Amino acid sequence: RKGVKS
Amino acid sequence: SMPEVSNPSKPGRKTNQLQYMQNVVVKTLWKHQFAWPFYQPVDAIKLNLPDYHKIIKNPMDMGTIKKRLENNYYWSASECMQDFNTMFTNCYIYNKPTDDIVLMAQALEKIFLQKVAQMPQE
Repeated sequence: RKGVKS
Repeated sequence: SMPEVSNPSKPGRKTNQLQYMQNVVVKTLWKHQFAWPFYQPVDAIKLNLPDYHKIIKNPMDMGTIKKRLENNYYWSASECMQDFNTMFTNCYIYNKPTDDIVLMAQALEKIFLQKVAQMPQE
């Protein structure tokens, strides 16, 4: 549940 | 539990393999565009994860590994490998297989394994 990342 | 980076009773040194772990493996992974979630311990406050530290009881990150290498905390390169595998395993336990963080961990793990395979004999 850490979400969107680049 | 949270990980120490020094211990006066624990034998420590810097072998040619531990130098390789620092100067080749960690340094290569550090200069990767996907490394930034792993430079420091997972931050359950910034990420708002009330359960992270309930589920993950043996946290690990590359910043802790770097400090262990800088302190000559390890005796064997196998311990450094252990810490990397804890880091990756924790990520795969806590996150879902499609999440961005897992894809990033898998790319780093692929490079980790390639560099370890080319580690010289002691």
